[PDB]
Amino acid sequence: SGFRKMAFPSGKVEGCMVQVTCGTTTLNGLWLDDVVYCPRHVICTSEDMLNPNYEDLLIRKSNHNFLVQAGNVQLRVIGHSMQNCVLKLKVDTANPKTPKYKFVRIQPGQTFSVLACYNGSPSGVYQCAMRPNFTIKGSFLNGSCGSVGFNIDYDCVSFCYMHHMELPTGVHAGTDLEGNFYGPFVDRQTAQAAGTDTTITVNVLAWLYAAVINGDRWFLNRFTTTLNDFNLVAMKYNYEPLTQDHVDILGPLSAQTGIAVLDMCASLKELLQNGMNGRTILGSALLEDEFTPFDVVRQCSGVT
Amino acid sequence: SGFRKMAFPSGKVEGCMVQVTCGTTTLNGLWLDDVVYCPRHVICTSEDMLNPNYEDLLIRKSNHNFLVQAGNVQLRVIGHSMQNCVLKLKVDTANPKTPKYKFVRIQPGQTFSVLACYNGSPSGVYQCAMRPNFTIKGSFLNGSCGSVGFNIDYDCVSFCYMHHMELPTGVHAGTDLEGNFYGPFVDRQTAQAAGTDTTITVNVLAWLYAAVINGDRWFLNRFTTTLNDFNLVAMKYNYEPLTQDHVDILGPLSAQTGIAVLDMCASLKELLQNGMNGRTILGSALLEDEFTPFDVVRQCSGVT
Ligand SMILES: O=C(Nc1cccnc1)N(CCN1CCOCC1)c1cccc(Cl)c1
Ligand SMILES: O=C(Nc1cccnc1)N(CCN1CCOCC1)c1cccc(Cl)c1
Repeated sequence: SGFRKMAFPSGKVEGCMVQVTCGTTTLNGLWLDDVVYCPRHVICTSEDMLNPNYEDLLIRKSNHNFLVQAGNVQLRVIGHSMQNCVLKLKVDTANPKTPKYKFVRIQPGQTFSVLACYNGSPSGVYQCAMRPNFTIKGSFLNGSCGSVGFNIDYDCVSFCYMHHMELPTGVHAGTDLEGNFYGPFVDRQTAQAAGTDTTITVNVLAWLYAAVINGDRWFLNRFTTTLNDFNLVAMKYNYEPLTQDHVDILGPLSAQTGIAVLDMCASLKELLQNGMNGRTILGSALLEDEFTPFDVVRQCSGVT
Repeated sequence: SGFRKMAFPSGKVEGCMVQVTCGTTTLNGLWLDDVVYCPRHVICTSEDMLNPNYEDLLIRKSNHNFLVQAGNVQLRVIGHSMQNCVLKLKVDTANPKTPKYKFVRIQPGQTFSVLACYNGSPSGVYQCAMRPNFTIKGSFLNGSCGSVGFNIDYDCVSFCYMHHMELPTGVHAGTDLEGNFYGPFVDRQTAQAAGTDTTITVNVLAWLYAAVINGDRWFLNRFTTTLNDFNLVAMKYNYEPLTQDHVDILGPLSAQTGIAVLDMCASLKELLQNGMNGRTILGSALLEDEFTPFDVVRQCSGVT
């Protein structure tokens, strides 16, 4: 019992973190096999960020200009290339701690753990979600760029995020491990405003199922609704529309609890319309949307 | 920017987790040097939990009855002893992944990370606080016993908690690594009700300072208060009394923000008396108390 915002164990990713320095700029890199992945803005100074021509800036850099340090030992850079917004630094030594891994591009609404790092050293681990506006609400300071987001399936780490930027509104933007930004963001110090941060409806429902499994049941009501009726309410409250694909993914949670998905939608509809009335659900006074249906089943069943 | 419930990187602790089985009972153990630490109730069956005489149950156990497996390899048990509510299993091999470590007994209000495990395998990591009633609000299922709580200071892991029990109310109880329970709990399947779960005032203030550092400032008011006046309000709302020791510990946060501790107390007093009025602070609709002043400085400065 109990339900917590749980991150994956970070050990497998900690063994991959390195420090990358180019000139006066230092950030984090991810060392997998004989390649170190890092944000391409490591080649810039704060002044270059205004309107950088990365191809032109990169022409002035050689392998020996990229200083890669794993722990306290220096890695030898034997090649460098730019792929989208990341640099790939080929080193002469395969990371002996390279776990089984994949690079995945996640969809909005999906969750992942972040290992925040500074100077190639881990500071902490927390759970995030890719927002519907393609930002993440993280905890990152200057020097945290290159910190990664990931999921783990038994022994395989699926890397999904690399931190690049903080928007003037305090939310974060980054790329997948192929260097493509999530959303419309560009690696430039320019006016980039995020779109509507809508609530991830399917995740809120999964969290309401987690609440019922853990004894928090006050919000269950005598009502039901339809997808179309529920969606009229969801639009009004800036919630993502619920689809039959979302209902299907909630199937195992519905089966475990005996609460039909549309009945849970009617509970959610009343919570949106009436509020919490000073009450809490799983220690929260707001509807939590950064737990996927898979996260709920995983935590509630004890998957290792 | 951004402020998250952040756990320590768990790698150093993941290298210590082992599976301990005695008869039909399997739980987690912590392997440090040549000793495996685990809850003494590994020697019981669910039926024995009603009123166990651990010294008597232990007489029927020999070294070969404790099955210790680290990953997929078996450890040889060459000694066993009981210290309070934990068993210490001496093995013939020192854990090669033993980090620098200490065993500490924490005070209520202090926070720590938990590496939830099942069958000696890590499932996830989350941040907890030792509540003022000596329970923790964790996320633990059957099989999670022996999972540990810890803090890290650069390269030294300070272990502070070992999970033993879930109370009928869904909150958790456990011991320090010397096997002494936090609070009045006993390792028995008996009526054990937790006391008042009061709010950790000094932590709420530290979190309000984190909110100001991150731009959430709507709650700052034109008022001040005194320790005695603030404490009259804190008693009414089941908050822990604030002492001059708490004010002193908030000194660095007060200096960084220029907001006097007693002025922040007056903001907190108005928040307690008036509520949030449907507003949020650092993405929360309630006053968060599981961040210490040290956690705030650490996260806000990027300590690795
Ligand atoms: O957002 C950033 N950093 C940051 C700070 C807080 C939290 N998360 C990230 N930067 C700063 C990068 N510069 C490069 C030159 O040396 C100095 C650092 C940034 C600014 C604009 C576009 C991009 Cl892609 C990145
Ligand atoms: O609380 C417990 N487990 C648990 C479950 C969910 C979350 N956290 C912990 N147990 C069960 C232990 N028994 C021992 C025999 O084999 C079967 C398991 C327990 C019950 C009473 C006193 C103590 Cl110390 C422990």
